[PDB]
Amino acid sequence: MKNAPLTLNFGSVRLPVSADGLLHAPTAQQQLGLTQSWEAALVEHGLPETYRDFGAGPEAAVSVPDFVALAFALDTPEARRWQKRARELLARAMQGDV
Amino acid sequence: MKNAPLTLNFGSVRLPVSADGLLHAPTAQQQLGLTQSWEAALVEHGLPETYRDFGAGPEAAVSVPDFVALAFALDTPEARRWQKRARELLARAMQGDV
Repeated sequence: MKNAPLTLNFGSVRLPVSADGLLHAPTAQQQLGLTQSWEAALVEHGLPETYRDFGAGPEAAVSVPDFVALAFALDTPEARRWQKRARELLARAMQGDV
Repeated sequence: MKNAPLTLNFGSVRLPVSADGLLHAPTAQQQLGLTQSWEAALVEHGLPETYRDFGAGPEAAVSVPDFVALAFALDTPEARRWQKRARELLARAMQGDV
């Protein structure tokens, strides 16, 4: 699971992805500064239990909308980077995308 | 000031803009659901007093970064649309911009 066969390559960040575009939830947890269990996160935030085969058989999965809704539910340092990124994209889309 | 000579055309929304890319702060207030004075907003949120000629002589101005930092400082309905938009752009930039 360290040589994922599909990745969403966003910055220097490289998240593993299912053929239908769900993210590898472990990796999501690293990028959002969670240390709680994925079962705990799912319960706390009203997220669906989903799994996808990321090349290592089924593992927990999170949709991109939901990864985002979490980044803005958390207050970790890491989730704040994600949030700041969301704000910068809004700024750039308003300057003409440039 | 209803036929602004430069507009940032974002959605159906059309904000007036200075030659150096500042937004018309009145219009910013409408779009962010403020009814307080622009002097009050400037004080409350730690914004600079700026003015630009938007075709009607100098009027208060707000930078795009600052319009954004406010949309995420407010909790109005309108500022929430702006925020939701910031989240959608993050989602799309992660799906490849598509």
